[PDB]
Amino acid sequence: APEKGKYTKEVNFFDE
Amino acid sequence: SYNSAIDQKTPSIKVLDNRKLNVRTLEYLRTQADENSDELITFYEFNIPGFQVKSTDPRKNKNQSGPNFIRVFNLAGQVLREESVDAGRTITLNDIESRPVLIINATGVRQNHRYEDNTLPGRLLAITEQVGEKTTERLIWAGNTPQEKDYNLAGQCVRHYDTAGLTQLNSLSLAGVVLSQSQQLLVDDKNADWTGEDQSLWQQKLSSDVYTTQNKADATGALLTQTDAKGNIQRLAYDVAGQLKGCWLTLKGQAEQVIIKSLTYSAAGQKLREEHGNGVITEYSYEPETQRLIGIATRRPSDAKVLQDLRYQYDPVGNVINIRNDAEATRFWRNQKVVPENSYTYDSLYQLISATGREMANIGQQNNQLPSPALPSDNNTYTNYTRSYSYDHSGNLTQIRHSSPATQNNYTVAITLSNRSNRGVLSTLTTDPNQVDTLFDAGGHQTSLLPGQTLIWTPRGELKQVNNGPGNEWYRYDSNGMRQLKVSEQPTQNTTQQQRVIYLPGLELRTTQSNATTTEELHVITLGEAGRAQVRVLHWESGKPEDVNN
Amino acid sequence: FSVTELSLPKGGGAITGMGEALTPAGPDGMAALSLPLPISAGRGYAPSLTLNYNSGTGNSPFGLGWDCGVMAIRRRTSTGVPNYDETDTFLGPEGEVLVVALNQADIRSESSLQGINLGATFTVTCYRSRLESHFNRLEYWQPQTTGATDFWLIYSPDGQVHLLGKNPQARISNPLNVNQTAQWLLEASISSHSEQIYYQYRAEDEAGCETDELAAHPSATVQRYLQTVHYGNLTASDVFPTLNGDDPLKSGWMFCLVFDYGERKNSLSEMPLFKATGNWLCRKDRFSRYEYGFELRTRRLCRQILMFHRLQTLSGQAKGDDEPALVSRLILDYDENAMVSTLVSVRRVGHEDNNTVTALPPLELAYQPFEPEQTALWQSMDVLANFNTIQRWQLLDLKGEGVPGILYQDRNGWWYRSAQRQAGEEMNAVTWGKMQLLPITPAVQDNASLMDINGDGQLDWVITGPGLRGYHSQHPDGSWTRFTPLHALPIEYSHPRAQLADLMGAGLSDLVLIGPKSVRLYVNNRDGFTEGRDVVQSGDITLPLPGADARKLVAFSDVLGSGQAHLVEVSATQVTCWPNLGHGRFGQPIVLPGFSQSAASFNPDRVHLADLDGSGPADLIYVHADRLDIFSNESGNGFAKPFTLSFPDGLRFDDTCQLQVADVQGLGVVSLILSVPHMAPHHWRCDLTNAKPWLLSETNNNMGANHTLHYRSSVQFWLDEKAAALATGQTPVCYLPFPVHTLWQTETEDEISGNKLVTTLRYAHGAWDGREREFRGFGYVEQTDSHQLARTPPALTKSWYATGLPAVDNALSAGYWRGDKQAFAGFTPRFTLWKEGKDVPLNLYWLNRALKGQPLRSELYGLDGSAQQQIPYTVTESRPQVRQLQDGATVSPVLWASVVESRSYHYERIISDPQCNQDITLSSDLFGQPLKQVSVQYPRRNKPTTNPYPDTLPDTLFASSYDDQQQLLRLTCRQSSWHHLIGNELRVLGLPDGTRSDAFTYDAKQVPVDGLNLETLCAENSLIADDKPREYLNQQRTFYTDGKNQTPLKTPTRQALIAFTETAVLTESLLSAFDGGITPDELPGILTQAGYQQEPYLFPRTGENKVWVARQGYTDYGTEAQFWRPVAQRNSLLTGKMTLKWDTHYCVITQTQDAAGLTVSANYDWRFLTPTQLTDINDNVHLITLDALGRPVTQRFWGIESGVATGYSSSEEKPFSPPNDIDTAINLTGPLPVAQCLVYAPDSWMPLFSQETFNTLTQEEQETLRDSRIITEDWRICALTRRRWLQSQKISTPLVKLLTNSIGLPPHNLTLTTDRYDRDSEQQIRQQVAFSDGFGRLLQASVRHEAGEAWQRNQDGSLVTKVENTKTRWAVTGRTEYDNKGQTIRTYQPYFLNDWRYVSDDSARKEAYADTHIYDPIGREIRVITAKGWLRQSQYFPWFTVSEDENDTAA
Repeated sequence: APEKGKYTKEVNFFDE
Repeated sequence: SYNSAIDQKTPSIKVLDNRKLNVRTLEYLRTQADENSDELITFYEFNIPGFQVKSTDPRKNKNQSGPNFIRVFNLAGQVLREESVDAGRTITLNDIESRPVLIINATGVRQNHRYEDNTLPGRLLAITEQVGEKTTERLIWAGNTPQEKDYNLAGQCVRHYDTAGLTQLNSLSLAGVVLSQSQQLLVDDKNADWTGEDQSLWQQKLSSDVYTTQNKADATGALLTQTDAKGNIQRLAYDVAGQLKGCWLTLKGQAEQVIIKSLTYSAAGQKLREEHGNGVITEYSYEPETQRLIGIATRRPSDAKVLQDLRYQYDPVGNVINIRNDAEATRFWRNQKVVPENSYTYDSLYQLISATGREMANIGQQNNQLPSPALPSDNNTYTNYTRSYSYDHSGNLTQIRHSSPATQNNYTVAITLSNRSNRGVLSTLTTDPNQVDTLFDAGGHQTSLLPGQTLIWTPRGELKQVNNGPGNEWYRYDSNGMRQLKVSEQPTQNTTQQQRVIYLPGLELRTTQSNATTTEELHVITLGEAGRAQVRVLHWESGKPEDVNN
Repeated sequence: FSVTELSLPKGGGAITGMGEALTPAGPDGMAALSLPLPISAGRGYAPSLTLNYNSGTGNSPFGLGWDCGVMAIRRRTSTGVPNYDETDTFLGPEGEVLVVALNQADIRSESSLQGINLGATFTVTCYRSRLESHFNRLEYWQPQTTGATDFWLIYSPDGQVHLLGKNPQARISNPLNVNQTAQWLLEASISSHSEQIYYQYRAEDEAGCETDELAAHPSATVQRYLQTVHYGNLTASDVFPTLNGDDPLKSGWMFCLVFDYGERKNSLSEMPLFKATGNWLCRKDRFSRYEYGFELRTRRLCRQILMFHRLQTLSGQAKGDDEPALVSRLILDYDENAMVSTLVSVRRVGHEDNNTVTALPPLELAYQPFEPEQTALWQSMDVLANFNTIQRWQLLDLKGEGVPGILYQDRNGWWYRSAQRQAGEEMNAVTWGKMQLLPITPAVQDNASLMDINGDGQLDWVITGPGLRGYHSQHPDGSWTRFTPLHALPIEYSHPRAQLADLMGAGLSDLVLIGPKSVRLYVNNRDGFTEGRDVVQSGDITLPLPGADARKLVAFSDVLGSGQAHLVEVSATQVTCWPNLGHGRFGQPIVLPGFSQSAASFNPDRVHLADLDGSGPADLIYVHADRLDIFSNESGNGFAKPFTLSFPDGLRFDDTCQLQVADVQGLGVVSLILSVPHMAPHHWRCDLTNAKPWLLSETNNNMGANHTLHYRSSVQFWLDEKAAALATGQTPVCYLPFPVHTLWQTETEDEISGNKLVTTLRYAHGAWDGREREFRGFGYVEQTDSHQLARTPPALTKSWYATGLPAVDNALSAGYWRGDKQAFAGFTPRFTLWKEGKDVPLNLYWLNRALKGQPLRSELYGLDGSAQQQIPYTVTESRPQVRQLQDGATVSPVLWASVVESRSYHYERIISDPQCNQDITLSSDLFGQPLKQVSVQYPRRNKPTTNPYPDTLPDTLFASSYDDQQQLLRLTCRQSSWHHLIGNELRVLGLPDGTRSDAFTYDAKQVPVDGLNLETLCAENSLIADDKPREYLNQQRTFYTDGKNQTPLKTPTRQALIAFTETAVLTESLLSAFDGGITPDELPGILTQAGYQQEPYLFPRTGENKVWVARQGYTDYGTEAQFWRPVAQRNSLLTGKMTLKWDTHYCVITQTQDAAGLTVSANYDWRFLTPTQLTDINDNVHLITLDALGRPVTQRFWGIESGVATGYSSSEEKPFSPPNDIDTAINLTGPLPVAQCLVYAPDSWMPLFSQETFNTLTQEEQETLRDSRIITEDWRICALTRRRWLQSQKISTPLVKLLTNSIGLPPHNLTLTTDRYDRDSEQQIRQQVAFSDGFGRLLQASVRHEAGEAWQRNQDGSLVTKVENTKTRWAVTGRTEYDNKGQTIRTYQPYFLNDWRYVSDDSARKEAYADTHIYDPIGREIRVITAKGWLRQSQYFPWFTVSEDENDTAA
C-alpha cells in the first residue's frame, strides 16, 4: 500500500 | 511557494443512503488555478441485505460502460464471486470455519486447500493448483515429542514445501523467534509437484545445497545477531529504549569490523543522527510541529565536506513541493558546483502535475534501459529538465511531457488506456484504445512488456519469465510470493551464458556460469532494510575483477 | 461461543478507581450513586450486593441514604399497620404490590419441596407482580398444621430459585406473636447449575449500649443484620441448604462475604480475622421504626465489608474445614454525631503476607451540614401585611402547588395570595401576589374547616353541620367540586375532646377519643369513617389527656422520626413519648431527656414541636421574650444542649404573638415565622440554613476527580414554570402538592487537567397520584451539558416522560418542537387486552398507572447562539403499550408495560430533509419476548426548490446529493421463536431457538403521510402481509442438549445447554455464483465436504424448501456433579475436539488440551482465582506474581530452547521483589531475575504529609488534623476534608501554608522491562512510567532514553524549553488532554524531558505544541486546529458528510 516516507517506521533488520 | 487557489472549495463529500452506507463519494478536481473545479462522482451500489455489489469510478460512468466490480455475496457477507474489470473474475468458497477451500482465479486456475481430518485440529496440509493436477504446496506439522519441545518446535510447520522448494525450521526461542532455519531450492528442470506420502522422492527434486541460517535473540525477542548461510555474522546492539544503536559485521575467517557505531533517535523514535564505520555522519532534521522530515544532511568529518544536504518543503497536507540540495556537485561533473532546486506542483486530488530537476546531457529519451555512467574522466555535465503529467478521471497517468531546454530533447510519451478498464499500455505497443485488453491476461497481468518482449505468468499470477528476443530471464517465488531465484539466461555465444541469484536472509548468492564452469561467484552480504540506508559487502569467492578490491 | 484459551493477566497502565458512578438523572429527581462491593465471584454464582446512595432514602445500618441490602418480601405498610390475616397485601422485592395469580386462583396443596418431606402440608399460593417487569413468580407457602411456619419461594426466569425466610434467623417477626411475620428475608438461592448461596443474619442484642437504652427499649431483639454470605458450593445440589434441617454451614463453602459491624479491628494495619476478638459497637444515632405494629431498633453500623476464601480448600489439601483467609477488605468510615451517621469514607485495603498494606486512595464523601447556631439569619417580613391568627387568616396552600399561600376568609368571599416569583435579583426569591377575590366558594360557611379528609392531595371544605355532613373538594385548576356527602360519620365527631390524628398508619386522619386507659378509634377509610373500637392499653400504660392540663402540652407529634404520630407530653421537666403502634395501641412510655425550663415561667403554648433540619425527629422550640430556645432532637433519644436565637432590635413576644413554622421559601427546610399582631401586624422570619441538611454535597476519589452536587426544591421549579406561563397568558396548574427536593446541578471537575463540566437540570410537570398516594415523577427533564475547559456551546437535551396522570400526559405534546410541518403523526399510548394468545385492544386507572417512567420524546440541541440554535440535532419519539394479563375486580390487574414502537429523526439542525427511521414491535408472547419485529428506514424527502446546506459548499453538491438508493422505503421484518420452560418447580424463560430476517422494499410513493405505524402494518393488506414478495436475509436456529445425549432436544432442560447453533449461509439462488469454474453436478458434493448441510427454512412459505446452513459452535458438557461445566468444545465437525479440564472443585480451567495433544497447564492464585503459572505447548514455564490487590507484579519465564535449559532463574534460585517506592526502583541496576517488574502508585495525587513534620506542630493542633480526617494513617492528605477545612480557618498558621501548596503527581505506575536474561552481564533495564487521569483514562507515558539533550522540568511542574545535556533523559510519548466526557481535546507531539515526573497542564499548554480538537453535542469532531496553525474541518449533514483537510482551509 502507498505509505509515506521511510523515516516514519521503526527499524527492521530481519523479517520474512 | 504553494498556491492555495488550487484547493479552494474542493472538499471531499461522502453521500449516504437511508441506511448510512456510502453510496457516492464526491471529489472536485482543479488542475490549474484560474479555471473551475470539476466534480467527479464515484458510484457504489448496494443490494437489499446491505453489501457493496457494484462500484463505478467516475470515468466509466461517463462512458456509460459497466461497473468496475460486480460482487456476489453469501448470507454472511463474504464474497463468492468478484467480476472485476481489471482483475477478472474470482470465485471463492470458504468452509464453516472461514478457511479457503476452493479459489478459481480469472485464468481458470482452480486452487484447493485440503486440511487435517476431524480427529486432528484442522491445520493446513496441502494446496493443489489444478489446471493438469499439481500438489504445489505441502505442510508437515510437528508433534509434542520431547525432542520437539527441546527446540520449541511443538505445533509448528517444520517442513514447508512450496513453489520454490523446502523451508525447514530447526529451532525457536522462548518468545517464538526462529533461531535456525534451512532451505533448499528446486532444480531448474522441475516444478513443485509434491504428490505422495514419502518425502524421499521429494529430495531428488531439490538442490544439494542446504542453506541454513542462524540467529540469537534476547528475552524481548529482538534479533541480537545473525549468521548468514555462509558464516558471515551481523551483530546488533540495542539501547535502553529498545531501539537499535549499533551494528558489527564479522566475515567468515576475518575479525569484527564496525558498520554502525552510533545511532541516536528523536522523541518520536525517528532516526536523528547516525555515524557509520565509514566515518560519515548523517543527520536528520524534523519539523517541530508536524514531525515531518525536513532535512537529510550527510557530512564527512574528515574534509568538512557535506556530501548531500536535502532540505524538503511541504504543503499543509504533506505533499513534497520543494527539494533543494545545499551541497556542491560531485567530482563527476566538471566546471559546475550548484545543484538545482526540484520544484513540484499538484492537482486538487494531490497528484503530480509538474516537476523540475536535473538530468544528464547524453541521456536521450527515457526507456527501460538505464544510461551509461558518468565516469570521472569524460568531463560531462548535467542539464535542467521539467516534466508535466496529465491524468484522466480514473487517475491513470496518460502523458508524461518531458521538456528539457538547452539540449533540444523535447519528447512526449502517452499511455493508451482502455474504455472499460484501467488497463493501459505504452503508446509504442498500441495506439488503439480497443486493443489494449488483448495485451493482458484474463487476470489482468500484462503479457507483452515492449514490442519485442513477452511476459509469462504463473498460475498464481506471478511473473514467471520476461522473454526478450534471444535471452529469457525467469524467477521463482515461495508460498508468500517473495522472489527466491532470478536466473538470467543470455543467448548462445558458443553456449548459454547464465547468471543466477539466490535470495537468502541477509545474503545474495549472485553467480555467473557458462556451459561447464562458474566464471564468477559473488556473495553480497546485506546489512539492514533496503531504503533505510543499507550497507552491502561484495565478497568474491571466484572470478573477481582486477581493479576492484575484495 | 469462545474456545477457552488460558493466558496470564498483563499489568496495564490505566489506573482505575473503585468504580463509583453517579446515576444519570431522570424523572424521579433524586441524586443516586452506586459503589461496587469487592465480591470475589469465584465459580460464577456470587451475590449482587452493592452500596447505593439515594437522596431521599432514610437512615440505615450503612449511614444515612446508603443501603446495601438483599431482597425480601414484606407486608405492605403504606396502607397502614398490617392486620396479619387473609385481608393483607404483600410487597415484592422490586417494591411493587403482589396479587394472587389466576390461571381461578392458583391454590395447591403441597407437602414436598425438591424431594424433601417438609413435615407438614402447605397451602402454596402463586403470586405475581401487579406491574410485570421481570416475569418471575412467587409462591407463598403457608402451613395448614399448627406447628410449622410459612415461607416464600421466588422463581426468577434465569433458572434461579430463592428461599425467603424459612428459619427464624431470616424472618422479621413480632417478638410477642412469633407467627406474625412482617418481612421474609432472603435465606438461600440455587442456580440452574446446582450452585448455592446461603445468607446468614444476626439478631439485635443488648451489647455495648448503656442502661438508658436498655430501660426504654428492653427487648429489642427483632432487627436483623446481614452478617455473612456463604457461597462457593463445595458439592453440587439443587436442594436448599436448610430444608433438610442439618446445619446449613456444616456443608462446605469456599467463599464468605463477611459484613463487619465493629467486632474486628478497624485500623489500616491490623488484618482483621474471620472469627472476631470482640463484639459489635452500639452507635450514636440509634433510631427506631414502628410501621409494622412493633418496634424495629437498628442499633448498629457496618464498619467493614470483608471477603474470605478457604485457600486450603481451593488447593486440593483441605475439604472445607480450614479457617478462611482474608483476600479483600473495604473500610467504611462514618461521622457519628447522635442525630445522623453519614458514610464519609470508603477505602479498599489489601494486606500482604509480609505484614504490610496495599491500599487504594479512599473514596470520600461530604454532606450538607446543619449548623443552625451560626447560620441563623433574621429577616423582616413586610410581605404579609395584616396577617393575623386572631382573625381569619391562614398560611396554607390551596390550588395544590406545594408552597403556602395567604388565605383570608370572610363569610361571603375568600381572598387569596398565591406564592409567586420575585423577578428582581435572586433565582429563588419568593413573594406573594395581590389579594385576589376567589370566584367561587362552597356557600356553606358554618360548621366547616379546610382539611384533606380523604387524603387525595387536594383540600376539602368539610361541612359537618347539624343536618348534612360532607365536603367540597378544591381542584388545582381553580374549580370547586360540588357537595360530596360522607358515607358515614361518627356521632362523636362533634365531641369537644375528640381530635383528628393518624393512628392506623395509612396516612389518613382518623378520629380518636383518648381516655387514660382506653381510646375509641374511628378509622378513616377514605369515604367517611368505620365502626368505632375500644382499644384497651396493655400493662401500666396510662395515656396523657390532651387539653386537660395547662402546665403540660399533650399533642400528637413525631418525636422519634419513625413517620408515625406518637403521643408526646411536654412538661416543664421532661418530655415523655408514648409510641404509636397502630390500631389504637400505644407502647410503653419513653422519656427523652435534655429539655428543662423554669417551672414558674413554663407555659406550654410557647412550646412548638417541629422538625427543623429534616432528619425526621421533631426539634423542640420554646419561645421567651427577646430569645428563642431550640432543642435538637437526637434521633428520638433525647434533646441536646439548647441554643438561643436572640430576637432582633424591635421584636418581643407575648401571649398575643404567634410562632409559625413553615416552608415559605422553597429551600427544603422550614422557617420560623414570628407574628406580632398589636397596633399593626408585623412579622419576622428566621432562616436556619440555606440548603437541606444531610444530603450528599461533594464526593472525591483522591485521584484527581471530584463531583459537587447542588439541589433545588420542586417548588422552585414550579414557580419558574408558573411565572413563564402567565407571561404568555396561559393558566398554569400544578399537580404536585408536596415539595420534592431534586438534584439540580452536578458539577464535575478533573483536578489534574482543570477541565470542568456543569450539568444543570430543569424539571417541570410533576405528578402526584391521589388514589395510590404515590409520587409519579416528572414529565419533563432538561439537561444542559456545559463544558468549562481551562468556546464550545452547551448541549441542551429536552426529554419528556409519561407520568401516568392523564391531566399531565395530555399536556406534554403541546411543548414539543413542531418546526418542520412534514413530520409524521405522533404516538399515543396503546392500551391492550390479552386473550387467546394475542393482543386485542381496549380499570382505566391502572392502565395509565403502568405508563409511569416511560419515555415519550427527546430532542437534542446545541446552544451556540446561531441561526440554527432552536433546531434540534435529532428527535426521538416513543410509543408505550400496556397489556393487561389478568383482570382485577377489587384488586389491581396484572399489567405489562413496554415501548412498542420507537421513531427517531436526524435533522442535523436542518429543518427540511431529515433522515428518519422506526423500529416497531408487532407481536409478543406470554412473557414479553418479541415474535415479530419490523425495522423501517424511511426514504429521502423529495428535492425542494429552496435549498439548505449553505453557500460555502460547492454549487453542484445539492443536486449531486440525490442517489436512487436514498429513496427506497426499506422494511426489515424479523420473526422469532422462543422456549419457555414452565412447571411447578421450573421457571426458565427467554431461551431462543429460532430467528429469521426478511426484507421488503418499496418506492417513496408507498410511504403515507402520518407515517407507518403498528396499526398499519398489522392490517389485512399491509406492506409485510404474506401476499408481497420478501427477500431472504438470514436465519439462526439454536439447538440444545441434555448434557449426555448426542441427539438435540425438542425442548431444552433447566440448565439450557447449547449443543450447537445453526446459521444459514447459502441459498439455492446463491449457488449461481459458481458458474464458470464449478460444475453444477459437483457443487453439492463440494458443499457437503466443506461442512454445509441442507436444512429446511425456519418459518417456511410456499416456494422454498432448503438452505445450506453452517452448523457450528459445539460444546460437550459435564454431569451434574461437575456443575454442568464444558469439558470439550470444537468449532465445527470439520476440526478436532479441544478437551478442557478443571480443578477439584470445578471453578477454573487447569490444563486445556488441543486435538493434536498439545497441552497448556495452569496453576492459580486462589486469593483471586487468577492464573499465575502458564506451561505452554513446548513446556516453557511462565510464572507471574500478584500483589495484595490482585494486580500483577514481577514475571519470569524459563524452559528449554536449544536442547539446553535457559531463561530467567526461578524464585527459589534468585529471589527478588521490587521496592515499593517508584523512584527507588528507578535506581535499580544490575541483572534482575524477572522479565517485568511493576510498581504501582495510585495514592500519588494525595500529597504525602510526613511524620517528621507532623510531630513538629502542637498536640491539639495534631488531633484536629486527625479527628477531621485530613491525614490518613499511612500519611496521605485527603483532598475533600482539607478543602472543607480551608474554609473555616481564614488565618494562615504554618499548618495552613503547608496544606495549600502541597501537591502530587497523577496516579502512575512503573514497569521495568529487561532486555536479556539474568546471569547475562549485558542486561539493561528499560523503564516506563505511565500516568493515568483519575477517571480511568491514560494521560501519558515516560519512556527512559539514553543520555542526551532534553527540556528540563521545574521543581513545581513547569516546562523549560531550552535543551541541556542530561544523564536521566525521558521521552514523553502520547500525551493527551481530555475533557470530562472522555473526548480527546489535545494531542501533544513527543518531547524529551530530564525527569520522569508529570509536567503541569498549564505549562504544557503554553509550550509543547499540540493539536486541539473541537467537538459537537453528538460527540463527533467538527474541526481540528493543528500544532503549526492549519486546520481540518468536518461537516455532518443527514445525507452526506463534508471533509476538508489542511489544504482546503488554507484559502
